[PDB]
Amino acid sequence: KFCRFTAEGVQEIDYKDIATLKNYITESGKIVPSRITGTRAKYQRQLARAIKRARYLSLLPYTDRH
Amino acid sequence: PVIKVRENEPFDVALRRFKRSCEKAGVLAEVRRREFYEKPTTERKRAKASAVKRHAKKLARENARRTRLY
Amino acid sequence: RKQVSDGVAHIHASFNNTIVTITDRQGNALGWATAGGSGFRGSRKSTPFAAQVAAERCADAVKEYGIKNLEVMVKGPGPGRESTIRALNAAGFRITNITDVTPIPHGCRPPKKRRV
Amino acid sequence: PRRRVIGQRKILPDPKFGSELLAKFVNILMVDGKKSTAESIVYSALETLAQRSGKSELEAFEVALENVRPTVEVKSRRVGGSTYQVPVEVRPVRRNALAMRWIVEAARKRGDKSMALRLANELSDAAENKGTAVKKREDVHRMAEANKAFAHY
RNA sequence: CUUGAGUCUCGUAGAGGGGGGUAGAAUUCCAGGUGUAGCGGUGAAAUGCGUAGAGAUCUGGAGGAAUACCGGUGGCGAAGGCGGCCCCCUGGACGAAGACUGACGCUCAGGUGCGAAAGCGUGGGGAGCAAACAGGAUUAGAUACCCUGGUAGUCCACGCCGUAAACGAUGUCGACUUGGAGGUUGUGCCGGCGUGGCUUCCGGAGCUAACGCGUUAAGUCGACCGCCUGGGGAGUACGGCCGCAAGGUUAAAACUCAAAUGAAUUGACGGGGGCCCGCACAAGCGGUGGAGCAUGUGGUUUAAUUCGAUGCAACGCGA
Ligand SMILES: [Mg+2]
Ligand SMILES: [Mg+2]
Ligand SMILES: [Mg+2]
Ligand SMILES: [Mg+2]
Ligand SMILES: [Mg+2]
Ligand SMILES: [Mg+2]
Ligand SMILES: [Mg+2]
Ligand SMILES: [Mg+2]
Ligand SMILES: [Mg+2]
Ligand SMILES: [Mg+2]
Ligand SMILES: [Mg+2]
Ligand SMILES: [Mg+2]
Ligand SMILES: [Mg+2]
Ligand SMILES: [Mg+2]
Ligand SMILES: [Mg+2]
Ligand SMILES: [Mg+2]
Ligand SMILES: [Mg+2]
Ligand SMILES: [Mg+2]
Repeated sequence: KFCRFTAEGVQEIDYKDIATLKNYITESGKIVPSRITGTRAKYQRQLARAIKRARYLSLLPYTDRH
Repeated sequence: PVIKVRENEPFDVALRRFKRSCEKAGVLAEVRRREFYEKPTTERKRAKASAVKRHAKKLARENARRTRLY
Repeated sequence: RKQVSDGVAHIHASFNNTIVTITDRQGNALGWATAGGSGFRGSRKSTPFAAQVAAERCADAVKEYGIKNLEVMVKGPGPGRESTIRALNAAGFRITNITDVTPIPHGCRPPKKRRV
Repeated sequence: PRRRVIGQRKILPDPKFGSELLAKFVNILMVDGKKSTAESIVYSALETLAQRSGKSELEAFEVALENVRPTVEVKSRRVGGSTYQVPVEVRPVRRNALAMRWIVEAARKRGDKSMALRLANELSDAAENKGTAVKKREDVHRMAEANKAFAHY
């Protein structure tokens, strides 16, 4: 549990911050549900939005079979 | 589910880690869900029915902790 | 005729059949075997035992290339996923990697449900 | 049955050799409760079997059982209208019963004159894998091996 | 006059809408390499594809459609509906501190607009899917279910259609009336205490024919609108209006029946589920059905072939 973005005073998840983003994607590049990491709903939507932006820039992979 | 075999690891342990990695991603679950078309009216219906039974069983489990069988 | 010593096994495990193709690292096939071509038809074709035989016949069919270590691609939902891999290990190959490469659309409309 | 209150029933060993295994052979060969009529067939056939192979009275019958005893059989089972024959290993007690039953049934459908010689002719053939009793054992084994893909539920 | 209604200031969340661009996975096709005998499909098959080299695997290219994971009885919208990512234009909702107008409201026949999918017209596009259609099965038949293919259509632009179990089967607005457990989105004070919006479930009084609803009422009231008067005939005919058409809307009567219907109750039944049992299967032994004869019955015959039993539970039965 323990949504980490509220405890860190986060206001945006900043798709450029790829170190944070890799803690929310599976080993196959799938976004981990907030039910598993205990993320708040508002920040989970920002998280999914940031991950997809990172995928478009080729910072993160869409899948494990690229 | 890309699995790398490690040194001094027996094959069965390596193979067992492959199942756990595949079942974690649910690749066989996605495929079976995708082999036939699901109408949007019936995917909403099965999602609605899955939520109601997870709710119903919880109250059935809660009320069992307030009930004695003998 | 030639030596490769490091090939890739592509298991095609479907609900109706299992196809095993052993290629090289470059994607060039050397030998192949199938559950249907291993003497099993109909109900027998879609069993894990049939897929295991397909692996045995595919390993032996590619025996003249001198493969020693083998990578594995597992594709499809068929029952013969794991049974084929274990038969490949028993054949005498050093399994380097095991990878699931099942195609998942992120796509096209699937066929309508069967009303059986 | 649905209850499982079935226990083993005591069988006396044969008088001339004290063999539990051979007494059951008499019982399987017995017809209409005529046990005396069947002991003479079994004893005179094994007397012939011993004098024809020189091994012994007892283990000459046993070496015939080794070549008739099945190791795996198929049980019918239907799933989608078509029946699946599922091979299953045969427990040691049923292995003897099937072997003795096959020998007796193969012997009865022979061409010899006396049943004692008719049985000894079939028992001797079992030693070198020739009679129709070992040919049914082969058929069961081949049928089980063909249906090996269905060795699951 | 300010409390209903509205405006301004600051910010918040959102698949709200319209236009444009773009990304990755996958399907299909095309060209080529490796390689050899099956592939595909089903309960089982066959049609079909394949030695003219398929399927499998790899490389490159084309094209269209939809946006896995996130994803959630989560969110937004009057409803229909809206789901990759980015930009532009744009609607609404909410919150906090005031200021401002000064009841400026609510409802609304006719009218106007929006309105899933299918369908229609014109011009494009066409991967996958798939009415029609064809073939193969299944079957007593099978104009179906299943399989192999496959055209309209599904996609885009514009225009029409204006109907849905368009449903919460619950018109809109306002007020009042115990609680609990949540979700989502603001906001103030110090994870704790509040206070707003939306939303899910349970439940009290009360109501209800009952099921159930229960501060998001189907409770207690007020304002206005729409609609109903037994079932069938029939949302049909005729007439009017609308539409390119398909049809839509408005909407009878003769005749006929004494019911039709809603909710719940007890049974029974289910090719519903669960748990058990029985020579019920399974595992075995021996039989019957074939032969001759005994015996009973049916039928026939006869003067009479006495009467009765005649699925299991009549037929070596009354006898
Ligand atoms: Mg199909
Ligand atoms: Mg009107
Ligand atoms: Mg349409
Ligand atoms: Mg058109
Ligand atoms: Mg056209
Ligand atoms: Mg079809
Ligand atoms: Mg609807
Ligand atoms: Mg609805
Ligand atoms: Mg209505
Ligand atoms: Mg309630
Ligand atoms: Mg009409
Ligand atoms: Mg008219
Ligand atoms: Mg039986
Ligand atoms: Mg007879
Ligand atoms: Mg009579
Ligand atoms: Mg009578
Ligand atoms: Mg009776
Ligand atoms: Mg009797």
